Amino acid sequence: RVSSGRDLNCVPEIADTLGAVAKQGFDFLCMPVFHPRFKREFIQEPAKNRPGPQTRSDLLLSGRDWNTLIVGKLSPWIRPDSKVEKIRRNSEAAMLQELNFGAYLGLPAFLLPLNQEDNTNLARVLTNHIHTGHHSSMFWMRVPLVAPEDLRDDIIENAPTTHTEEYSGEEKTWMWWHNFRTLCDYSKRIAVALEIGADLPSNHVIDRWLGEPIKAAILPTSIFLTNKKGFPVLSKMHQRLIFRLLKLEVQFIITGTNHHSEKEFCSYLQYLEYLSQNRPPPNAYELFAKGYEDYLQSPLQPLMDNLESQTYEVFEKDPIKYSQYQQAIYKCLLDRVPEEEKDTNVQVLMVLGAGRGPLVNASLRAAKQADRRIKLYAVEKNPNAVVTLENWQFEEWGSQVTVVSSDMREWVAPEKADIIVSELLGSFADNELSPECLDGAQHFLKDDGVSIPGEYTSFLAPISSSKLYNEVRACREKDRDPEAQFEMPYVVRLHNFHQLSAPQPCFTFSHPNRDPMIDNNRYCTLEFPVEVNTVLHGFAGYFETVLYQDITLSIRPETHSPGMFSWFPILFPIKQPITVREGQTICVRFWRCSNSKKVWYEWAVTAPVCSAIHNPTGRSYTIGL
Amino acid sequence: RVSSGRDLNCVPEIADTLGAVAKQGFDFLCMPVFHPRFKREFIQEPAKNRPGPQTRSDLLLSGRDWNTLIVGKLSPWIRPDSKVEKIRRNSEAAMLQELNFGAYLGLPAFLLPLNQEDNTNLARVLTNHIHTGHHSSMFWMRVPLVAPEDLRDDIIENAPTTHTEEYSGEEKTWMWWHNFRTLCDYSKRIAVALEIGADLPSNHVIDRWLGEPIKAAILPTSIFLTNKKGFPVLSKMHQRLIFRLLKLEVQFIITGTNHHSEKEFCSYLQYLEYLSQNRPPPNAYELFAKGYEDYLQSPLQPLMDNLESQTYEVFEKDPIKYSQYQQAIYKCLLDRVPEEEKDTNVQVLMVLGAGRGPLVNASLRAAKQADRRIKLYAVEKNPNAVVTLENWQFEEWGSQVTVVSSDMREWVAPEKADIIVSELLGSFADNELSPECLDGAQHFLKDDGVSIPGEYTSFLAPISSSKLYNEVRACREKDRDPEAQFEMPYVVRLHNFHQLSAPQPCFTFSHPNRDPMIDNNRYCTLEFPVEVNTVLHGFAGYFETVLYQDITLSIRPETHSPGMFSWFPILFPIKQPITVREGQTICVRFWRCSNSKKVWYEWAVTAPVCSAIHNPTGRSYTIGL
Amino acid sequence: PACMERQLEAARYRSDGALLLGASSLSGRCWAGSLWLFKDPCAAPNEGFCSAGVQTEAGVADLTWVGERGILVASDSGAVELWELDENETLIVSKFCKYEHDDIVSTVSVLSSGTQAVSGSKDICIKVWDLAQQVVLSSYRAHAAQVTCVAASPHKDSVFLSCSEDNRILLWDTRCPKPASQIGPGYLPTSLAWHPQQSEVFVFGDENGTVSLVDTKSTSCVLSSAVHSQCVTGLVFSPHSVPFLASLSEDCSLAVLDSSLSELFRSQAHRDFVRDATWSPLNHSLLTTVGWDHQVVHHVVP
Ligand SMILES: CCN1CCN(CC(=O)[C@@H]2Cc3ccccc3CN2)C(=O)c2ccc(C(=O)N3CCC4(CC3)CC(OC)C4)cc21
Ligand SMILES: CCN1CCN(CC(=O)[C@@H]2Cc3ccccc3CN2)C(=O)c2ccc(C(=O)N3CCC4(CC3)CC(OC)C4)cc21
Ligand SMILES: C[S@@+](CC[C@H](N)C(=O)[O-])C[C@H]1O[C@@H](n2cnc3c(N)ncnc32)[C@H](O)[C@@H]1O
Ligand SMILES: C[S@@+](CC[C@H](N)C(=O)[O-])C[C@H]1O[C@@H](n2cnc3c(N)ncnc32)[C@H](O)[C@@H]1O
Repeated sequence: RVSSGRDLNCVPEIADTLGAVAKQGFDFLCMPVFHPRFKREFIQEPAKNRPGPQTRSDLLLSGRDWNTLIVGKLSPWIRPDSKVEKIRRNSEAAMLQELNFGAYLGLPAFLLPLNQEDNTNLARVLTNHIHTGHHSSMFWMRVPLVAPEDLRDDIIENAPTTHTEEYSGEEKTWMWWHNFRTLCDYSKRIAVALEIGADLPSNHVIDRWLGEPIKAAILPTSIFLTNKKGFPVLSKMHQRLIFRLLKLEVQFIITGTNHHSEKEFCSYLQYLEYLSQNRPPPNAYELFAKGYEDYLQSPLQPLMDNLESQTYEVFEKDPIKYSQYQQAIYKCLLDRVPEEEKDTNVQVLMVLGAGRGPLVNASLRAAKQADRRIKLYAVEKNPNAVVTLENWQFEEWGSQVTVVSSDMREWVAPEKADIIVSELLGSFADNELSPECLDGAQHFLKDDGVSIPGEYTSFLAPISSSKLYNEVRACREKDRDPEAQFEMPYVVRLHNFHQLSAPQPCFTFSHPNRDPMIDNNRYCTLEFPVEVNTVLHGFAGYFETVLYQDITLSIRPETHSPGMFSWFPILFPIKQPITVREGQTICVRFWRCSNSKKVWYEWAVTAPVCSAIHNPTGRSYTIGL
Repeated sequence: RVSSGRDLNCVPEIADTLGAVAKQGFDFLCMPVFHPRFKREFIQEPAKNRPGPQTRSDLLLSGRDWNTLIVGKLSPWIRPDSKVEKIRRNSEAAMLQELNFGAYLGLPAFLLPLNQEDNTNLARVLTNHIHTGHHSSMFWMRVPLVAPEDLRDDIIENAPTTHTEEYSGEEKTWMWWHNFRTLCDYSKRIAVALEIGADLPSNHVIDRWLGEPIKAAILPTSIFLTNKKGFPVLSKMHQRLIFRLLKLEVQFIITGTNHHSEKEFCSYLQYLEYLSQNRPPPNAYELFAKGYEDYLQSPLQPLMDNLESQTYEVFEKDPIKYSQYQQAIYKCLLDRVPEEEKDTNVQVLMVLGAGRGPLVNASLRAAKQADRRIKLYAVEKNPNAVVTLENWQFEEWGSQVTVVSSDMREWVAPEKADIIVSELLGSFADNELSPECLDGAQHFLKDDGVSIPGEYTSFLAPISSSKLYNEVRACREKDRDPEAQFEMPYVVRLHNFHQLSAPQPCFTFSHPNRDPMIDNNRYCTLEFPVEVNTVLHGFAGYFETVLYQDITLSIRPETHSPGMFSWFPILFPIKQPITVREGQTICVRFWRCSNSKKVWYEWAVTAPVCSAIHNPTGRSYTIGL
Repeated sequence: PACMERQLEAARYRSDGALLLGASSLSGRCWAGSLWLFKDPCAAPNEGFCSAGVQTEAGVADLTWVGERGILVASDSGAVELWELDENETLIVSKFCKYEHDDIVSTVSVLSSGTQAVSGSKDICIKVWDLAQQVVLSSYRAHAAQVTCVAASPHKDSVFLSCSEDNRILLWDTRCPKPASQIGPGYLPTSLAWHPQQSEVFVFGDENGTVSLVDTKSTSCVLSSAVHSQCVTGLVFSPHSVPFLASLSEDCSLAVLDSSLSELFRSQAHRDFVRDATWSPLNHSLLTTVGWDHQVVHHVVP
């Protein structure tokens, strides 16, 4: 199920009303805490002294009901941005009152509107409330998709609306929210409650509001159509939007009156549940990735740390990578040895980075498939996993398999190799010293050896994301650069965002590099046509690969390999939002710097604005050789 | 139940053995990871090259079994502090090996011995392992209560033991552990596994090892007596120790062979369960406090923050404070008005700090008890709770009760007061501006008014505690003094510690202060006779009170009021451990400084050593007026 | 009928000399509504002397007479309900309660004839009712924020006004294919009332205490005065052939205004929001005011 609560403005009896909504099946309730029409003056007598009380007693519910069910509302009359000075001051006082009483009761979230452009005083009062005392209410800043001044029926005979093309005149609302949020400084306690009007905006805009921390979509009962049986249903496109939001695990709210008087009111929530049940099933990948959305993970040190056994185990359940490796080895073995020599020509692999044994088992499976005789090695740096390889080699593999316990770069091989099944690809396809490690391993690969992968590429796509930017922003630690959390790649299942453009190839590696001058340093200039007003909070990275002639692995969303959870994306942040205007071209540059000891990536935006060269000299994130 | 696992040194088959222990009822198993007698040389050939494997394969259990059941052991031969240089270097290498393989497998804890004084190289290797890679094994540093060289039977005809009084010769073991821990820098990943030998040491020492992060008591099967029915039982004092440890939620381990051959081995664990069932029941207080042990909580700001409704609710379930307040008011009312005027003399209370109404309800209950007519006010700063008071006053209380919404210090009272039931006592009985607030409230208390409480005292007791010191030490935050976590009081249910002496009165307040010169600044010199070698990690505070002539409230452990959870203790840390030698006298000083704006406490130790004046000028913790 | 709720909202004199008190409870445990009929309004608001009264489900924002025994009530809930006074003038009976709006109902008013109604709720939509057949004939979503007021045209059955918090003032007609008619960047308007005699004059009171007097077909701000230092909550002309205009604001102050907006009377009788006033259908020198200080102070005006 997906949460859903009734928005009210008429609660004569708090207990009776909450009981009725609970029977109807809602989970929570959005109610006013001070009466809506109760205008309280805080400045001048004799109205300054209306004897109390001020509102419903705290005790009408238990702390548990207050905290888990209710969601407060900021009274309609409060307008902290009205021009009248008196109303400005009264509204400041009233809004502080209402927010503090909400926090006292404990409400788990508070509903504030954005119904005009001038919201600066509102943002100020709200941030001053966020910075006073220790409280945990979260603020849902209700903001409609299409403004009221553009939803209205054309009935004013003397001032008709400007119907002509108004591109960003259709986006004024997202800008309202963007200004409010930027004033309040991306506070992780401000989140949106996207109203859904009867007529949606274009596709690009509804891609906009994702990536924006939408915490509840507010569906009025004025948008529900009537079906022939007499019950509400939503048009195909509204269903499309509702499915997007359902993916985003929002909490839907049914505001408005009952417009289907024939049937009781629960039918609406019944319809939401119906749609949630019928939504297209999550795929194999998403099933694994659930519990991982927008959760930043510091990448691995490939050569400085030893992978612990949980990690190997969990990445040995991947359903595609090992099938692909077996198929690639099968094809390469067939290619290298014809049918007739299938008994005289013995092919020697050398799995580099054998781990706990999965590549070597797959290699033996492929040798049996292709009816060819092989002599495997297994170079495995991690001495622990050398333990597991020794156990396999004694028990099952037999003399067929050798096991070496040393760095591929340093081991001195007995006899040269024909194929070398190696799997040292990272989230970003070259940020785990696969190039360096295999470049040090090719001195023992014959003049016509085959290296699997034979190539691998990386991909950038500039993403916008409030949730992920504020995630990186809350990734600060004591004892380091106050701004180095913005200079290192984060492995993350990018979920709540807005890819602003198409990924483009960033760094292409191929093996072996029999180029006379081995150089692993890369420079790349990329232009991503941005075609909607938005912000740019980082560049996400992916990768494709070419194990053998045609067998491929990839995490790049358009060609993603099926159910491959062995790799998540990567997130290269940038130190500040880059407000981008539609039609421009975001230009980014990477240098893949590496010296005798270390490796690192340096990224900058050189248009439409310029950002500091991030991570210069690897002061924030260098992969230790 | 209390955890308990078998310590083994003979596991021929890992799966069979773990199955057998699980059937016997144990929860976990402490086993060697590399074979005990398998001496591996890491220096010189040809022994440097014994072909693998090295140990049991990683795969004999699943990551879950490895992680939840097993606990590793550091091989007996490893002696990283032997004098032979070769053995020192071999042991360094072997210990690193074993610890890294333990972390790779995932073990949830690792057992290391302390069987001699010279443990410096061991501490170094272990800290270097704690600072390499990201792992979460925790290290149990097995250390016996009484050393082997003092447990031995007197059978050496030529070198008999020195039986005479050897006071700290009986404490050599705790010093072994203390030196190890201090070298490894109180790391929160080093914890003790207190062996229990057949003969315990004195009472003071077994008070010593508490406060020391004992994580598992190791009971050999050599200490279990035999009962007439033929089953093991433990003497009365051993049961006393075992009950102490059970309180401390340790994990008991049954090491050794079965010495009761008549019965199967499970009888021992059956006996531990029997004792745990029979242990004296936790009291009313401890029942509430459970889930709160050694958990530091930053105290409240009394006048700068508004208490949220959860807090009032949870502190309105206290079973004793409100009974005491009702009784005190009853007695004072009787005292102030005789029987005959019970109808003409009307007494006006003024509950200062009325909260959500509990004191005022108790005051009305007491007025009915004592058959006297009263006119309550209720000053309540928190405007929210003014809301709840208004609701009561309209609904139930009626015109009998007034409600004022203003600071006691600032309100202008209509008519003077006779009694003033006020409850502004903090954890430490004067660190919440009760003196200041009531001193500003006495200008409206008649020349013979009664203030409840009429007095309240604070109490210090110097505690030693590794767990709580390391707690304060891990209370660091970004964006402040790297050493201010050691300068502020923490409200905490002090559990795992060792009060080194008796609490002594620190600051005595009485009300009203009709002294001609009101001065709330306090200076106090205290001497706490310390009579056992130990460390001093802070001064804990408590308090007693005198509501009326004899009705009292107190959290001071020796006279603790029954089931009063409204107050926990307080913990005044000090910036460093103060190694104290027995017989000395710990001398501490408090100044209660306060200026026109703020309040704060400044604490220092002036003997046996001198510590920095902590919190000078309230740079770390000042209570805002 | 236990007790009239603390907060008075609307009061309307009936033609025969009776008073109609609207009173909702805006504070306390229960936010409920209650109407009240007084045949001796001087005795109000003491419930013991009420010839009639009844509860509702929620609060009464504004109410109106429909004929002589009807009652138009706008709940906080958002449903307009019609309470036919019983013929004895002793009981008040609900006729319909149609949940039509999507949020608080803030105004109601009866067209000139007395057969249809208009309401405006913070769901920006304004509606039109048929009281005889009891459904909505027209649901125009014209404004762009909450509708702050409405005033039906005393003389033309198809004309009503309605100001908003989006600074629009609309003169309406039920006939035209496009009914709205924007008839003035100033201060937000907060109350409307048609002139009772020269039927094409209407006055909008703004958020800053300035009563205006605008001509529909001219729209030159004719005559305005900052009589109040806070929002003008209501304006109600007098029954005198040359009528005066009553001006009650959030300041807790009432004044009477002439054709030159020259102050006649200023009463601070109320110690909180003055919420609406009415003139005596018997004694034209007698005015009744109801406020949130629960007082009903009778004024003798010059
Ligand atoms: C730390 C975040 N971090 C690092 C791992 N890398 C980076 C990487 O380079 C790995 C490195 C590696 C090491 C040994 C061997 C193969 C590989 C392959 N490339 C990740 O990308 C990564 C991927 C997924 C997850 C993750 O959250 N899960 C793993 C997959 C599931 C969800 C939970 C489904 C399954 O439940 C049965 C477990 C978490 C991931
Ligand atoms: C923050 C740690 N902090 C502060 C509270 N102060 C300081 C204090 O001055 C209070 C202040 C106060 C305020 C309003 C009104 C009365 C009082 C009385 N003096 C505590 O000392 C304190 C005490 C207990 C706890 C705590 O952990 N719990 C509360 C008691 C239980 C366990 C959980 C049993 C019950 O479960 C039904 C809940 C937690 C406690
Ligand atoms: C990314 S993991 C994956 C390896 C394995 N094929 C698998 O599927 O899990 C790569 C493994 O190669 C080993 N390795 C990493 N760098 C190496 C190097 N430079 N030389 C030899 N082995 C290395 C490490 O033990 C690591 O476990
Ligand atoms: C420690 S709480 C306990 C009060 C209440 N008697 C109870 O049992 O919970 C003290 C209360 O007094 C109020 N208070 C604190 N300081 C005050 C002051 N200086 N003047 C008036 N009221 C105060 C606060 O609202 C706070 O809720």
